[PDB]
Amino acid sequence: QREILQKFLDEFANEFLKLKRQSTKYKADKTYPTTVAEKPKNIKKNRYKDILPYDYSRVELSLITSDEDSSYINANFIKGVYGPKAYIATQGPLSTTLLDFWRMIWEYSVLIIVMACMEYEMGKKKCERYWAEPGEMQLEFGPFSVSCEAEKRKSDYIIRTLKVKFNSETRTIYQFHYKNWPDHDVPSSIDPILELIWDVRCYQEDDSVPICIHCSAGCGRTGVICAIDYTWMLLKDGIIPENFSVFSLIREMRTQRPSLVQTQEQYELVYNAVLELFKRQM
Ligand SMILES: O=C(CCCN1C[C@@H](c2coc3cc(O)c(C(=O)O)cc23)NN1)Nc1cccc2ccccc12
Repeated sequence: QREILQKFLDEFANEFLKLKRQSTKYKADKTYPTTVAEKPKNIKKNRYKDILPYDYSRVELSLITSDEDSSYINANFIKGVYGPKAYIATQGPLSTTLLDFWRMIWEYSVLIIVMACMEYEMGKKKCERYWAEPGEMQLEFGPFSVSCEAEKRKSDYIIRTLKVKFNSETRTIYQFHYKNWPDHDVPSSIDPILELIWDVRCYQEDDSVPICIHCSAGCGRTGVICAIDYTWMLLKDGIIPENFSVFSLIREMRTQRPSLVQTQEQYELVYNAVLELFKRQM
């Protein structure tokens, strides 16, 4: 009646293939419409054509800074342990969505940005810079002034303290840019990911505002950090559901954004990562 001996420690392609399914039946049934993302006037706001935000969950921008700003951005709200608007899963912005990117951050009061990519990965472009680098002059993205004061550089990730001056108003955002990525079957490379989630949660915990989290397409590594962050936030309150499961968690998280964890490797890391968390703590 109170697992304070969290016995969860106890093939993987099979649980996952079940997630592959579901999201197949979801479409054949026209369950989660992505119509707003298919509008002819947004075709250039999506980094991939087959990765569209669900309407029902899409983040809608109201903050208008021009006679052209629409209410659109590839972004979805992921609920936390207590409710919705806990997480904001998004794609790396494009040259044409930076301003959209910053409006969102601003309109929702986001204080923490976790980017799980590298400008370039494997000789390829994955993200358009939206952040400011120290030493540089300010970088204007429409009416938003992005600056950088300092940045802690750890072994696997960087902490960028950014100063965003919209009008004459100034907010301080914290960018956690995660370069290297620790794959699955390397039970030791996971540690740093927890390093991050703990570090992140050291800046923002019991705060109304969401944590903007994005990788490139906003669904691969982005889901992992959320799923993991979510199980550990549960673990942090022992509120872990009795029948809790890494599968169950990804399932519904996969209800907010299409393919929130797109590879088995990612599915397994999410798993060995929850395991370590429980093994630990105690
Ligand atoms: O094999 C795959 C996935 C292949 C690739 N993906 C990844 C992607 C891809 C390749 O390298 C990447 C590097 C990145 O940094 C990101 C990214 O950040 O957004 C995405 C990719 N393009 N396709 N998976 C499957 C997923 C779900 C269901 C299936 C059912 C049958 C067979 C395969 C399935």
